[PDB]
Amino acid sequence: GVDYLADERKKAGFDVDEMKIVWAGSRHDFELTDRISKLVASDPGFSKEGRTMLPRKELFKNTLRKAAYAWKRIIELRLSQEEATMLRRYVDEPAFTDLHWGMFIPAIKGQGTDKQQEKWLPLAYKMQIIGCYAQTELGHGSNVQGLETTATFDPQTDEFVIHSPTLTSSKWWPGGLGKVSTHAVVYARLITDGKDYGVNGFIVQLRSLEDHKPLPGVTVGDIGMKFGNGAYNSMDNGVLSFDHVRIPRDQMLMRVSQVTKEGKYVQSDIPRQLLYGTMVYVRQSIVADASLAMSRAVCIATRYSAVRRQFGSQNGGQETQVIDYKTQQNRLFPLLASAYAFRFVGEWLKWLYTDVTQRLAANDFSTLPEAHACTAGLKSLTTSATADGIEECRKLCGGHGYLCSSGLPELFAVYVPACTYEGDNVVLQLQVARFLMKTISQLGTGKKPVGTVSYMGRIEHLMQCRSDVKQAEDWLKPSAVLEAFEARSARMSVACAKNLSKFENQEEGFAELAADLVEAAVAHCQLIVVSKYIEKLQQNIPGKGVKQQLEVLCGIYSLFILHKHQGDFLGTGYITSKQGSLANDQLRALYSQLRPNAVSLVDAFNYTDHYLGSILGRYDGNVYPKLYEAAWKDPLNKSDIADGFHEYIRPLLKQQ
Amino acid sequence: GVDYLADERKKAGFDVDEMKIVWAGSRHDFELTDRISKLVASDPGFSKEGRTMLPRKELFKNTLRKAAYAWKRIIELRLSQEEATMLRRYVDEPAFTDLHWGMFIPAIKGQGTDKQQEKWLPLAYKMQIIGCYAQTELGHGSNVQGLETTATFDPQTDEFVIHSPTLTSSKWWPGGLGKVSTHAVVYARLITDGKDYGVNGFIVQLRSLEDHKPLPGVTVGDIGMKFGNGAYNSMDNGVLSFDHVRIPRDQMLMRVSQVTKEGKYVQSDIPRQLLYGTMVYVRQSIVADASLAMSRAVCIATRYSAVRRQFGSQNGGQETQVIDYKTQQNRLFPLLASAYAFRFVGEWLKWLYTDVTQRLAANDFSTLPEAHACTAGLKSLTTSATADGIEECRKLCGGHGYLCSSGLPELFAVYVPACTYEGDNVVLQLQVARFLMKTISQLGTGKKPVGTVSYMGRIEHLMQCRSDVKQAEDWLKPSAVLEAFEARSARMSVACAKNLSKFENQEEGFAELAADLVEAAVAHCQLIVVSKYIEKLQQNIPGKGVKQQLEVLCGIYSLFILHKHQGDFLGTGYITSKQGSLANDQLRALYSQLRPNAVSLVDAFNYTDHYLGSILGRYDGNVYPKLYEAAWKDPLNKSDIADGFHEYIRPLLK
Ligand SMILES: Cc1cc2nc3c(=O)[nH]c(=O)nc-3n(C[C@H](O)[C@H](O)[C@H](O)COP(=O)(O)OP(=O)(O)OC[C@H]3O[C@@H](n4cnc5c(N)ncnc54)[C@H](O)[C@@H]3O)c2cc1C
Ligand SMILES: Cc1cc2nc3c(=O)[nH]c(=O)nc-3n(C[C@H](O)[C@H](O)[C@H](O)COP(=O)(O)OP(=O)(O)OC[C@H]3O[C@@H](n4cnc5c(N)ncnc54)[C@H](O)[C@@H]3O)c2cc1C
Repeated sequence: GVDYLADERKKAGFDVDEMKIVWAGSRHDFELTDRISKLVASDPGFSKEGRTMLPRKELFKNTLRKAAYAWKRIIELRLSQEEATMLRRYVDEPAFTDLHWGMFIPAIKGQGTDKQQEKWLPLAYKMQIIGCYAQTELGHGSNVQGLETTATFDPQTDEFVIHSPTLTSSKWWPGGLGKVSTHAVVYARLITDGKDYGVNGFIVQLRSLEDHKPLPGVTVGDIGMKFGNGAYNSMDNGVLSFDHVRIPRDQMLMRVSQVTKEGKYVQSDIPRQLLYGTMVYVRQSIVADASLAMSRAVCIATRYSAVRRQFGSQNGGQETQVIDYKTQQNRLFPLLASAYAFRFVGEWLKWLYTDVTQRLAANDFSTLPEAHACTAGLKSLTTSATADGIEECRKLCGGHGYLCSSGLPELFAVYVPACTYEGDNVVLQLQVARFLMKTISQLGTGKKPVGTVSYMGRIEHLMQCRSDVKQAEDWLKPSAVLEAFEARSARMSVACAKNLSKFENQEEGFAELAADLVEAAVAHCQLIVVSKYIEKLQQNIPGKGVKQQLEVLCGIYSLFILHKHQGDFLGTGYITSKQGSLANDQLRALYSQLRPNAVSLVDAFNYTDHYLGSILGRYDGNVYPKLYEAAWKDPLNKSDIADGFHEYIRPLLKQQ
Repeated sequence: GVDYLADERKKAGFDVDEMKIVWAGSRHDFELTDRISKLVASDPGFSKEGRTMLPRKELFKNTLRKAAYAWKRIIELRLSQEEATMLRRYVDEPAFTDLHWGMFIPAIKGQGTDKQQEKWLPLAYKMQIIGCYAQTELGHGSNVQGLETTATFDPQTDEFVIHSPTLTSSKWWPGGLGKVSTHAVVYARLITDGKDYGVNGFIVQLRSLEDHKPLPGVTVGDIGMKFGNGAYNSMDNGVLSFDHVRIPRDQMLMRVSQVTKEGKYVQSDIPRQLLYGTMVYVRQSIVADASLAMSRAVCIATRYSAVRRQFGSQNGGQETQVIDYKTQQNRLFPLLASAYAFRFVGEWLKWLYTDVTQRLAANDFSTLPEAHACTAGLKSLTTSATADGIEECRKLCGGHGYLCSSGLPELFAVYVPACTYEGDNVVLQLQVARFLMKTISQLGTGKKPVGTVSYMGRIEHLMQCRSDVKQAEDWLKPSAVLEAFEARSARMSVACAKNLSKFENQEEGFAELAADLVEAAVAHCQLIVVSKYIEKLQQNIPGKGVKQQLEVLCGIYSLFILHKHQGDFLGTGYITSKQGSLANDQLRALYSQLRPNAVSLVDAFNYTDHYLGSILGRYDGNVYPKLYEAAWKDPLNKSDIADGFHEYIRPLLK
């Protein structure tokens, strides 16, 4: 087996082994990714062969099998929980285990009392119970405060009654609930003392532990097929309705709020703000996965673009690899750039998480709004860019990209729910907006802004500066780009606050000015990404030519963005046409330098073929023969005559 | 029997029946769509229940049966060609019949001598053969001049020998090829008399008519599974490979090029320019289909946005329909304006086809390079926007949009190939760019330009003019928007062209400025759309409030694009910030007007629930109970214990 990309690899002008380390985040991280990776990859029992053609029932049985087998490797190899996270990542199949570890345990941890965690967590850690997280209902997803499921305390019996008063209050979506889960944390409105104390979490057992039949009064099942072959279809997303299901009182999560023997709401010390610590963690984790999906898609389109030649024969010559084209470059390299950018904004959130929970331990709350907005904005930004980027990578692969065996169709189907869970992307950006608008109106009060909105403390200036770019290369110097993003955002937010303040009723004004508020929120998020990329570049970072390439990636991301939203900077006045053109010319230059390195830079993600499952992105570039061999395995190819043909088509050929 | 959307219907400020007419295109068009669609929709044999969950063997079987049942009704009802195309559209199921009618017949027709169309077309017209169109190879899609499949004439035997020299010469993608077609038009390099004469089409029998087994030399099958549940997996896209298959001399389509007994090449002396069939008609068709897909998505998402409520309870009241939100509006309404806009260009394209086939049949080839780019650029534009709006429409439906049974996942998976077949979108827009660059660099002559580039007969003016919008409503006036877009296109092209003349060789320069060129191409295309819209509004349009509703959508479309590409209006100097904002304020106002009509505007597409196959988009707005009943039909709900459980999960628990 030759490496048909050995020539593209040679052309690299940096140390891939160190790039690997940068992508991974640390030597520890890389060591762990690499060993768990290859260990998932070279094990018969984790094969994805055939997965896309299974009917839902065998797909699902097959998920269960892999789910069990993986648990068994976690045990037999004494992997830590960190390691087990990795192991499941590389198995690469949505399944209940994702929610049990991913949401059910974190909910108990964050919201159960000391006692509650002692009781429920050992069970969940050994999977003597399997739990999911039931919040969304038919009729409520984003608006959590409006859920209809009720939990009504019963003083006569020391139980809550969980009830679904209506069809639409039915739970709908929660993964692992359809078929697998034995228990759920069920969010419902607490009704006690004939008053509504709002939404809380209840640990409700859904099925008998002996035979897995649903308990009395509980109705549970799966909701239906979702988008794509395989994808989330291996996940049992559930509908769940309750008919006065009775639960003991100490099954309410009582960390923050509790209910006495007699009813009556009570509140502990231990601040409800403690929970904002878990926002940051989850959002971080989701931004991390954005860099993961973007990197997988970019890795396939890139390798495919180096191998795919089309046009540009010159006399008898080989045709031009499509990656040599500047239009292929203009759609592809910003996505590459984005994977490294979102990778780094990912690390910066790791830090932001440590900072917030350092402050949470001093009962320091001055930093929380900013932390919340910063994470909402970043989750939104990165999950759109990524969803849009994977469709773009498919398109960049031309017709072959439409084939399941290319890897991109699944990767898009699986990825896209990111845009709606743990916050609708657009709904999160109106939150970002409100906070910027808030941050602007507190200036009058003399309240000086911090973290990621510390730039808004310098508006007088940002309102009136002009870029001073004289040559394309100046767009390379960080202070030029950073200021350019700061100005844009300040100006856009200012323009919103001015526009907004003409409304007597502020709620009216948020409604009417929503589209622009979002446009402002986007600009701010973009600024966070760029400014963190620049911050990253001031770290050391070993390995020959590594930093240098990462600078190239920086420029591309921020200048791609600058061109896309070019009106934003020309509006306000911050840059002139010539200057916009100079940025355009420098992005063009940057594409030409990235070119030799694209394949090496996606080689840096260190993915196996098993994990990638793309014939178009095979490491060795042996694409076409693989696609040919692959077609000869579709069900239709079992014979030269399709079932149906003699019955329906033959008669008509001859007429009958 | 209750319509949850009546309160929205009653808010209409226009005659829906007459908007229906407009959408369809004429009372004749309308009476025809309406009768054939109810026909399909109300016939159990065209049901789509359960499709999406079928394994592939069974989905294919069921395709073959629908196809045959379709042919049986076309015949029993004495349907014409136009009605038959209609019927096949409302069956809503990609199938071989679509290449046979859509590409095999029109290629013979187009590229064959009269003598040849006389022996083949009757055969294909009664479906006594089943043809597909085999151009694309593993290694060559866009680049038709580099297909590797060869066609060597054997003088010693009066035959061409069609051969697949290499694995990557394998024919790959043609639908109807993989299992059903008995013949193909196979495109191959003509090797004759020792010289290579480029691509040509050859009628080749793929399979024994008596028993359907492949003929000696031929290798065919399906290529595998494609994006999305159902969608195109009901189509057998093929791979076909040849070991020197033999074929009579009269199976080369000998209309434009001929080959004589003794070998050797003669040309008909009948201008290969006649192939507007090959372009304007087909691209016309893809553009029409873009409006068709955009309108389905926008229809599901408008209805769903008027049913779904979330937030906005003030004192324990009802939550706000999401359709009242400015962000929903700004994501949804330009999509709705686009369907109407792309619908109207599509009309204008019929005109162009009739104008071009009048001219071609006559003696005038001059209008032709314009007709070519114009249509290329529109295929590109409308398909890109449509594939985007469909994904955007799914996002508009929130979590519920992720379910197959919202209708949207399929609609996206089956539409999106449009961006790649008959011309890759960016490749197509690189061609508009050449034509524009050509149109400039020719101006210094004398011979002023025409059609969709006559605006470049006035570059001098548009190189210097500047907007005089003094308030928001000014952007309503047709002259301001047109001039806004002509100024924009003219400037971008001039800038590209100026930038390019700086190169020693034009090819290197073209390679290098490619993104700026495409960017300029898209601008030229937006102008076309916008200006055909304006012209549409010069027409008699009957019915109360129809024309105003259309004016509103027209503004929406132009100003949404205006805001999105505001850099291009601002940077060239055309407008000032204030004017820019004024454009943004007017767009708001427009959303607010469109609001009460949004649901009636999509009612005017007149789609049945059967066609639309979306619970979220049900005419009657009864969404949630219907989702809930759908869930129970999934095979996982066939019992309470999943297969898998006791074998794998029970021991893990205990
Ligand atoms: C694959 C998948 C897995 C999931 N798994 C789980 C799970 O395990 N547990 C669980 O509890 N849930 C789960 N969910 C539910 C999910 O977490 C989200 O809560 C759900 O997708 C929220 O979407 P929605 O339908 O309510 O969007 P909506 O909020 O109803 O939004 C609908 C549309 O209206 C717009 N809109 C809504 N509000 C506003 C506003 N105020 N202003 C402007 N526009 C607005 C939105 O932008 C969107 O366009 C899952 C969902 C999916 C898709
Ligand atoms: C569903 C489907 C059905 C099809 N059915 C048929 C059929 O029935 N019959 C048939 O003959 N064919 C068929 N095809 C083939 C199809 O019509 C196209 O011709 C083919 O998909 C063209 O794309 P490609 O794969 O050649 O992309 P390529 O041209 O290889 O492009 C790959 C990438 O390279 C880029 N690129 C290529 N050239 C340039 C350039 N010069 N400048 C800048 N960028 C460039 C493209 O933009 C794209 O990003 C079908 C394809 C699909 C997806």
